Amino acid sequence: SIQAEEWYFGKITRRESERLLLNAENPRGTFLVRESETTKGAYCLSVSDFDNAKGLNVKHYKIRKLDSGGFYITSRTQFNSLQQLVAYYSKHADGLCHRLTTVCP
Ligand SMILES: O=P(O)(O)Oc1cccc2c1NCCC2
Repeated sequence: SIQAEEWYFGKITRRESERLLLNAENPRGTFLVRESETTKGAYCLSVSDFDNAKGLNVKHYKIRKLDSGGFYITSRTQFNSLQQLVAYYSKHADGLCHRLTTVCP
């Protein structure tokens, strides 16, 4: 159950996810997973980033779920579960702003 994962924040808004992540103590890749505000059946992975251009900022990626039972951000790289998707992105940045590092405090 995705609801038992400490990185799953359930039904919080995008603005609230930004408030939690825009903390100067958060290193790049600090993240959380929440329900999408407008897309029924999709989740959003919210991730903190940092560069000298923008400083501290937050990106949101849509995690799609297939009825066949697969989870993915890009259809070319799918996973059997949200847990496996999170594990994969903690090691590969691929197209994300940064690899996932720490669960949002
Ligand atoms: O849940 P939100 O606020 O991040 O709003 C969205 C609704 C649906 C999809 C997405 C949202 N924000 C941009 C990225 C994808």
